[PDB]
Amino acid sequence: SPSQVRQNYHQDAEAAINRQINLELYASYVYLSMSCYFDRDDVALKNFAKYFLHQSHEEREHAEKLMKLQNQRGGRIFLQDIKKPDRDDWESGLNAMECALHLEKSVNQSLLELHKLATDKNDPHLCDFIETYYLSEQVKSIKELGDHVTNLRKMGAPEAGMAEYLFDKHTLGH
Amino acid sequence: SPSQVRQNYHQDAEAAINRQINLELYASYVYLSMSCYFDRDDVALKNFAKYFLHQSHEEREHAEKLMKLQNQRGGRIFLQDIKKPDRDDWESGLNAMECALHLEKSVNQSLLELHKLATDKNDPHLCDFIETYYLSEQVKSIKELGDHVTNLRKMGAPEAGMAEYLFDKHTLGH
Amino acid sequence: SPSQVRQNYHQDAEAAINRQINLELYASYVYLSMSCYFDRDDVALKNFAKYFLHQSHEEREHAEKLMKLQNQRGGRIFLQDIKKPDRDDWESGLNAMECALHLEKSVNQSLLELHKLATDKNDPHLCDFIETYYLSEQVKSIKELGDHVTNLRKMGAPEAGMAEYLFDKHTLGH
Amino acid sequence: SPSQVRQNYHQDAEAAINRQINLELYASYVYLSMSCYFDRDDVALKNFAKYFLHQSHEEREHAEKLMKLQNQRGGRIFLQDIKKPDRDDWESGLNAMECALHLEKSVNQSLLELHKLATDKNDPHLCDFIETYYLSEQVKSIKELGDHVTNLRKMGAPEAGMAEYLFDKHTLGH
Amino acid sequence: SPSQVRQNYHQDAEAAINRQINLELYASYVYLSMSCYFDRDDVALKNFAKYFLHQSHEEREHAEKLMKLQNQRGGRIFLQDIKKPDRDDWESGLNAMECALHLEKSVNQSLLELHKLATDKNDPHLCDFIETYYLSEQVKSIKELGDHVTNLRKMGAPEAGMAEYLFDKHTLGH
Amino acid sequence: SPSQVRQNYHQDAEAAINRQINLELYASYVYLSMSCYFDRDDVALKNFAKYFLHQSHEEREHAEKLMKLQNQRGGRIFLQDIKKPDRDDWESGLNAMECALHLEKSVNQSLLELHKLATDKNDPHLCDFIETYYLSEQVKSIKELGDHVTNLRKMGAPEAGMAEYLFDKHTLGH
Ligand SMILES: [Fe+3]
Ligand SMILES: [Fe+3]
Repeated sequence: SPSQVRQNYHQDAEAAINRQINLELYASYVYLSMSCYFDRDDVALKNFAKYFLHQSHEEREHAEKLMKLQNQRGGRIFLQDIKKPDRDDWESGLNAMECALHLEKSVNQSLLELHKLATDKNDPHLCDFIETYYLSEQVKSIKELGDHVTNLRKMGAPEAGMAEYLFDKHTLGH
Repeated sequence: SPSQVRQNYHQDAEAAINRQINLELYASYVYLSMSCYFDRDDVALKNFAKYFLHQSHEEREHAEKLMKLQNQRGGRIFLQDIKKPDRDDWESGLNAMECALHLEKSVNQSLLELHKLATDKNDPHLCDFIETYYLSEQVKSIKELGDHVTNLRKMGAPEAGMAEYLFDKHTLGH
Repeated sequence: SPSQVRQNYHQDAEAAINRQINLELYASYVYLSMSCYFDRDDVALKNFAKYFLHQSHEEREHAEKLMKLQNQRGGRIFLQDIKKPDRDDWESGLNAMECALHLEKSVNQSLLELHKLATDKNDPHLCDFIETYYLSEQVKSIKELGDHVTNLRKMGAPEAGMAEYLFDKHTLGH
Repeated sequence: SPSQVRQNYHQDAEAAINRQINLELYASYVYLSMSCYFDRDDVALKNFAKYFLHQSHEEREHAEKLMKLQNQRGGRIFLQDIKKPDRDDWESGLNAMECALHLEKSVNQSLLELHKLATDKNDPHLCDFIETYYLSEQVKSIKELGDHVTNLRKMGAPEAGMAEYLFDKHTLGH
Repeated sequence: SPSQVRQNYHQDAEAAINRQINLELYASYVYLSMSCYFDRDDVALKNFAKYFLHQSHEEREHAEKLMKLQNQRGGRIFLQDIKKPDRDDWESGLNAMECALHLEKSVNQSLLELHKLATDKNDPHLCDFIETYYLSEQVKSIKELGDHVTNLRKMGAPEAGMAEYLFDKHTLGH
Repeated sequence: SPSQVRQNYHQDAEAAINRQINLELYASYVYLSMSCYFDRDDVALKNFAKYFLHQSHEEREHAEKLMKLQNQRGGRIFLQDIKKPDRDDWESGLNAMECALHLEKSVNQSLLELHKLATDKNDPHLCDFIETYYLSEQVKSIKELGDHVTNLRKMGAPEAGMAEYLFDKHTLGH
């Protein structure tokens, strides 16, 4: 008994969207963990905390958009446990940005695998949806984090103690 | 003697666009028939009539956009008879929404076949055009009609006489 | 079992309105064909295309108003195939205007026959409706097209190559 | 080595806040599941979906405020897996509201246990924080859901098919 | 040692972008040459000069966007000599428009080859980027130039001495 | 057969303007190369990239003004290959500013040679044109770059890793 709206939507695509939803929610939770770390008294980097909180909310919005897609196409959302982040302590501004870069590239890889699946199942609506709302956004986010990692490294973070402070004010404070 | 503008535009694609134009015009005419039915004195559901008239005008706009595409790419528009709708009497609000759902899925299937052809002929401009302006719009329309059918069925239409009346006011009147 | 609203509405009038609806929809489709022709790359007369697209939408509005009339008076709308226009290629600006003039006079003749029928069946509401919304509009459209044909002919269209270009800009561009 | 800011903040309170954070995030995820269910084509109750999405975002805000508290008082946030909701299918508007009521009372009970702990450890700042931002908000939410359950039951939900439809429009649409 | 941001970006794609950059810069330089020609005292067609100067600046913007893409994806921009246009004297308004049409179709062909390469290397971000910002823009530009060539030819350019003058004022002056 | 407008315009001056046009276009291309380098992920200095992109567009404007001059005076523009910049990698903020300083002084020297030629051929309009729009602009640009080089050197660039970062924000970000 398929959904009345369902058309040219393979079960593999439905399953892969459900996995992507979980990954985006996981990414949101990792960013929330990072945001919390920079709000600690012994870290105290507000704009780092604000940056990662913004990323957290963006990743949640990405998850909710996939949920909308799933229902649009007549698929059924099956939620799974959102696993806790790998770390509680993210060590430094630089380390968190490096971990964020690793995370975004892992999310991007999953989306490329999802696109590949959509192309293989001749699902052009899903292909377009991924292209329009996800792939371009990932490339921009990966580039931005790459830029942030570069600058922090050059400034001498984390050993140079004014590096992450001034980066917080100049880059992330504007 | 090809058009001066023509480039990477297969004759099969040109022919398939001409068929799509006819189908969109047909869809416009079906919706106009529905709109007329709900303006009858013995049916008298104004917001149903307004809904389907809006759909009629949207389907015409879709046809005219395909005509623009055809001329853009150097193809030549060949018009065919717009066949009369299958029915004059659409029975009920629910039945019309169900018939509209069937129609939109038939239009969507044709667009997916058109996309498939464009992919096979390595015509990425045409692929993108279909993706951007048609596929996303169909999925939204199919979902919307699916929602409308669900609600009307649940409310008890058409046997429950206040179902289509209140649906006209609450869903289609806002 | 006549409609509850039906009064002094002969079956011949009902049938003749249904024929007029089809003719107005046909006229809309002819004008759309013309509009498409002037959007071709090898014709490229934008204001000609805009003019005939406007006429197309006006003829559709005329058809929808007749549909409203039919339902107002308790008649039942029976739709027929909208036949394809006689031509795909309309040759020139002048030729299209001449064909448009022929079309409008054919539509006007049908309306005069419809009025005659309404007078014969002592249907003054229908008479007035045709007089108010159709006959005056046709006479104006016929005169306008007559004017356009005259000017284009005088300017030397279609052989004089700047005739239709400058007519597009001066008459139809304002 | 306690935090420099830490004062009159027991380790049991720190641990209990971390548990409350997880519960609020869980509650957010349950509400997101509900919101998704009412966006299904075969359920199609938009204002139910909007209601529960709002609740989801509120519960997340509650979690983030506890995280702020934890860092304010010098405690350390330890995140745990956000467990998947008990259900994917929430059956009906009424059932979801009943499940939401059960959830909010479970969250409220945890907060009362958290307050009890704060009182036992003579932590008046934490007591006040829970009183100010949580207890009053829970009582209001529990009352609101109680009201919603009552109305839906009285209207005849879920068997009366117009009950949840009209409740969606009148109560949740305003 | 690949770029930190680089992901699913083939070396062939990187090389092909660098070639496209050069071609867009070349196209900018051809249009600048045309613009200069119509600013000559013995040609003196200001709106032709303004038209081609606008095209020149658009082609430069296209080149700079490809440069942004290259850096976004972690590729490295390698610039080459921007070759001088084939001509200094562009003869006439019509001839320049015909040469512009030839140029745009050559640029479009290169972009289609670039898309083909991106599809072959399963690079959907690059595919989408080309589709979104380039292919649609080329088709529009090719159509526009096709229209301009048609009108000028019909008006009798370049032999009819008022053709290019009036085309400058009516088409390119508005 | 000289141009109808040509008066007191030596062929040597005409030739020297054509060379200056090429040099200004070359300078534009060098600055574009620099701008691209600072948009790299492993360099990531946005205001450096914006600075040099602004310089690129200014040098193009200078070239187009010389083209206008050439046509004003009845000379004929003969375009040559715009040679690729000497480097792809500009190493550092400081190095690029030093290379920019060298470039501007080379452009200025060419303009002084062009002025000398104009004085020798008793061409006061050309002398004034160079004086008004070029010489004053070069001196200002050379001074500005001199200032930038000084500050960066003093701050400890490129070895001091916060030098180019903070210079990007304070000097080039305002
Ligand atoms: Fe009501
Ligand atoms: Fe500073």
